Amino acid sequence: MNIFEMLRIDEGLRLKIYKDTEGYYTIGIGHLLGIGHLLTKSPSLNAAKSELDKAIGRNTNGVITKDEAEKLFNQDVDAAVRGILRNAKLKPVYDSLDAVRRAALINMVFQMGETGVAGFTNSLRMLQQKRWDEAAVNLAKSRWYNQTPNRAKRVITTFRTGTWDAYKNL
Repeated sequence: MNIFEMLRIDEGLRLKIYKDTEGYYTIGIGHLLGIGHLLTKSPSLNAAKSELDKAIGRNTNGVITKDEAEKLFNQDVDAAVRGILRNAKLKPVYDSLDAVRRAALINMVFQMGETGVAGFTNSLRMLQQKRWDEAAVNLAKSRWYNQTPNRAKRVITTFRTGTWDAYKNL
């Protein structure tokens, strides 16, 4: 399996462009549209679907497919990797983590941004030392584990086992 199925379950693949509440167009897996020349609002549905169209290469009026949504995640997935690598706190940890454990990380990043993750200081210090079990335990004494227990459990199982067990049937 991969990170894409992972996040799909952990957040969700929306197939139809929905103009966020605050002011913003998302689609697929939280892939917003409009990020450009450092200005975040698309200025409409119509540039919304065009930017979207271009990405893809077809005339979706604001509707793509799951595969379509996938060739964007991985694109955002790499995009993220690019921010961590610039981040002195996460990078050293991320370097050492094996693929599965990387995804696990990347996963918290999609959910709370590099600072949030960068806040789990010793939990981080643990995964770098490869004291899985403890990192785990440590990760669950957070508001996070509490804010969202289910998603938290999965990610932490993934971090602790480095295997994909948690998603075995979703």
